[PDB]
Amino acid sequence: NFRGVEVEKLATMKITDILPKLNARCRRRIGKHGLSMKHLRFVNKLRLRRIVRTHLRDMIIFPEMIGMTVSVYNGRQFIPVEIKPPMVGRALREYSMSYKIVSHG
Amino acid sequence: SLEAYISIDNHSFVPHSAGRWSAKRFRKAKCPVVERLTNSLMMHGRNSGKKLMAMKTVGEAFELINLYTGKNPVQVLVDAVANSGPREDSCRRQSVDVSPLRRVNIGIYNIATGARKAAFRKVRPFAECLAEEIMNAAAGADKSYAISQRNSVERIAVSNR
Amino acid sequence: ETEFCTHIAHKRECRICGNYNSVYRKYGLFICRRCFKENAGKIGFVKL
Amino acid sequence: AMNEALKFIKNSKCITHTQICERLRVSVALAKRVMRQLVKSGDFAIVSKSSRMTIFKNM
Amino acid sequence: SVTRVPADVFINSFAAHLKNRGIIKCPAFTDYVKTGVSRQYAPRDADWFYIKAASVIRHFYISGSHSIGVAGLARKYSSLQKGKTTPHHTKRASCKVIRSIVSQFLGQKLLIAGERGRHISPNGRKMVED
Amino acid sequence: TVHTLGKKKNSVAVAFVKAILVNNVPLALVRPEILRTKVSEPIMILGLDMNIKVAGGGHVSQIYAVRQAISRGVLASVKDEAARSELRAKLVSYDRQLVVSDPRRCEAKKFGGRGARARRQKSYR
Amino acid sequence: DYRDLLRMFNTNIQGKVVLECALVGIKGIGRRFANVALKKANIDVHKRAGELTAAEEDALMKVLEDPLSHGIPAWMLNRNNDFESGKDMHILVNTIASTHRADLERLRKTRCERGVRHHHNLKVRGQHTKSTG
Amino acid sequence: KYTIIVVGKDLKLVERYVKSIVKEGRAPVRRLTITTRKSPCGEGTNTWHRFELRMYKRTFWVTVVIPGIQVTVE
RNA sequence: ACGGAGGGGUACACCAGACGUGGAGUCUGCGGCUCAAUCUGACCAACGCGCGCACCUCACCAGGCCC
RNA sequence: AGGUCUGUGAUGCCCUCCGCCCUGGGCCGCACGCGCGCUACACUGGCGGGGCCAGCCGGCGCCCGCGAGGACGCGAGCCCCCGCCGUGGCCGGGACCGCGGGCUGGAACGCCCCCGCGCACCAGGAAUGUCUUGUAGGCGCCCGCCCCCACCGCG
Ligand SMILES: [K+]
Ligand SMILES: [K+]
Ligand SMILES: [K+]
Ligand SMILES: [K+]
Ligand SMILES: [K+]
Ligand SMILES: [K+]
Ligand SMILES: [Mg+2]
Repeated sequence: NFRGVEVEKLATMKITDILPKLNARCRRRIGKHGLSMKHLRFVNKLRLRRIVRTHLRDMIIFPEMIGMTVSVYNGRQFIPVEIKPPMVGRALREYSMSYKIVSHG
Repeated sequence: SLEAYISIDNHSFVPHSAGRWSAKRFRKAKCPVVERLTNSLMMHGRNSGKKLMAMKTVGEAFELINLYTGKNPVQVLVDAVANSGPREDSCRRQSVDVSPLRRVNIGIYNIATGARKAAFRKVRPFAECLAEEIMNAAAGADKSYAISQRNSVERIAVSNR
Repeated sequence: ETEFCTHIAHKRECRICGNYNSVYRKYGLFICRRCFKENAGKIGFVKL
Repeated sequence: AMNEALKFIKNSKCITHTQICERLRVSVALAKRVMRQLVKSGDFAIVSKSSRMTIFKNM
Repeated sequence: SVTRVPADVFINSFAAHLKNRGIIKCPAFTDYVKTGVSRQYAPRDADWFYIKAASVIRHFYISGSHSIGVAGLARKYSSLQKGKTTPHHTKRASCKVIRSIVSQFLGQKLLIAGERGRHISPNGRKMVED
Repeated sequence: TVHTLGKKKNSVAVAFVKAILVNNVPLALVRPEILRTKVSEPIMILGLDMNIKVAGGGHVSQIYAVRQAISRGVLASVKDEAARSELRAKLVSYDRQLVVSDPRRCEAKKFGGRGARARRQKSYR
Repeated sequence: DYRDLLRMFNTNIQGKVVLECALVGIKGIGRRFANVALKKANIDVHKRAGELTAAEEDALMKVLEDPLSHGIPAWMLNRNNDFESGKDMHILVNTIASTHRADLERLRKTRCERGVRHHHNLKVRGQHTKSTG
Repeated sequence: KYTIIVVGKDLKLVERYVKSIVKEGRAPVRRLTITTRKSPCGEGTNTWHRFELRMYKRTFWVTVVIPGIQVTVE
């Protein structure tokens, strides 16, 4: 369960209703104008909602897009990323690694 | 440790002097003796410099000797400086004898060292270690660190004659 | 056709050669350390 | 063992906080329980300082 | 006068007098506050606000002619910040405590505003002199 | 109207003397107190009014510059008489530093080490 | 008159140490939080440890389970804006294990870079790791 | 009134001009310093060049042409 | 040029000492290992060296414009 | 036949047409062995409050904010003094990690502050380096590269 509200009362009340919540990176980046090439990301994602291969790693995820599958570039390939409730408040670059973990040898 | 190398009359009201005592070979023979001890005291490495604090350290070790021996602290200091310091050394090691200025040097050094080693990692303060060191060297007691060091040096000198 | 140099960044270079690396900006010189050795005679700097 | 303090401690012609600490476990009780012997002045001060204090027996 | 007396006497003898006559008396934020970003704990003597303000006014008296300012007072009470595995560096103290002090000292006519900064007014200058 | 100087490492003590304040603070209260006997040596080894302004340097250097300004100002009111040339010899026969300044100064750091003479650790493997 | 143990919050406080620095024995208390919890509830912060009455313990416990009510601020707290209740909690008991472990299991379900790096028992905070541990 | 600022990097010429302006009727020296490695690459013992440009200024208050001097009235 | 050849000088190279490093954690460089790439130079006189790598720098990888 | 053609419109001869630009990633990835350093192992110390002094040259006033830092305008640390702790890996030591609040910037993965968490380390084997007066050592301060940022180098 999200901070104090259940999924119905932040994903239906207001898109910015969560800002009194999530951390200072979120308030800073949203008290700043989002670049005009990721609004198109939402009028391609939320629009035609009824799998997207994307290329913007730094993009704050906010609740209205929940339960989606995306494929984010990490430099060599697109990696699928699912959307569970706790993903809200984070960026997309934390969910696809650009390095394979070392092993023995 | 002779009268010609222990300077009595040159002292001041506190040992601080700002003197260039080591610009010539034998100049420090006219350096006051309590100031020489003060200079040896601030020789741990984390305490290099910090002379203002060492002057207090020695200053409050003269109100302990006056309260135990009941005599003049400077006099007991002269006695300790004289008693310590090897008279014979070893340098195919053959025996040789030690000059006065080096006897004074090694004496002051070993008193400072004895207090330094006896105060580390202990509740007992370093000033009241200096009191023990000075009062026990001047007598001749085997508990003095300077006297045991002297005895070791003289034994090795004897075994190499 | 209309995307060429959209990225914004300082492209500070040496006033004499053109390199990007090791540029001195103190006092407003804006020349690199290799070119500063030989042009320093007339610019005015001298060793003392 | 307060009675020890009121007589056993009063048998040395000088005393220090560390000395009394090392005689019996008086770690910081030293500072408290010698000021009592100072207000009634069985001992007084001669050389004092924030870090060290030498106390000499009035008697 | 003020310059004569041992500086450590006047400060701690006027801070005890700071409890009389309803002078600057301490506000509530005094708890749970470090006097600086370099300190790692709060002061332990509970009269610390009193002594601090006694000190800051004795600081204002010595600069009789010209004006001090608040930011340049936090610089006066600076300390070095330790325990970081890097070499230690100095930090400016807290301007909120000092500004709180000087605000209440501008009352009771002990200080007067200037072009830039506070100044020791004739009243309060007379008091410290007496 | 007597004007006199005193110098230590970077400290300069300017003394004005008329028939004893240090930076407006009374001399008896010069804060470094275990060295209080040093700033009073010429008095208690040998009044009038003197005014001292000392700037630059550190605590000990400032003390040692006033120790020279004070003793040099009480030598510019006696003149042309045997006292002028004898009190000087009495002052030096205790400490010549009382009359003549100490020339020593900081030496410059040279590249390749933290200090003027200390270099950096050398390794071979 | 004193005791030589306060087996409180399941932690054995020794006594004979100063109570200021005695409270730091409890994992969750610091010297900061302790010096803001004693004076806020009228308790002498430094005389001893084992001379604290029963009523004084009651006052300390009543200010331990609710800091905001007695005026201890949010910025002086440790569970700020938690990811379980959106509230400024105060986790001052040996049951800090559950929340710290939940912050791991959430990562384990979410599969984040932080969680995947924490699994392998590696540095996680940007530090270099070529140095041969 | 009138002000003349004069600035120059060679003390001799500056002094000549300053002398011969008094034939007709704080500003201290500040040093531009640059320290740079002597090598073009970074191989060898690390040695350093210390370059220095010293300037001089005078400010004449009022109520010869030399190439290298700078004068502004303001 | 060299000599476990002789002779004559000399330097904090030694003597008398001081302060260290090598052991702990940690910053940085190097080798190895890994990797789509982890760009490359140097082995007393290489290894906080080639003046501070989010982009740029940029030499390297996955793609994609234009002459 | 140290280094440097990768600092240049210095440059021969080979080879590429590997030029210029945009988005994202790497150069920082880690079982491990080495070089230069930083911080310690405490009482000649740690902490709380006060006092006061530099040089390379150099802005700070007023409100908010625990702080970090913001909106709005104009021309030194050591050390000293007073207390506290009391030989207990303790109030030594501060790595690692968990929430928060900020700054830079198109963008944190960069840096700062707050509460909490409290590693290893008890003076270091075989070896090994530097240094003779304002010198060793201790203490801090400034500039350079620099959107941000020193455990670095020049002072
Ligand atoms: K020079
Ligand atoms: K006890
Ligand atoms: K106690
Ligand atoms: K090199
Ligand atoms: K190097
Ligand atoms: K070249
Ligand atoms: Mg790049």
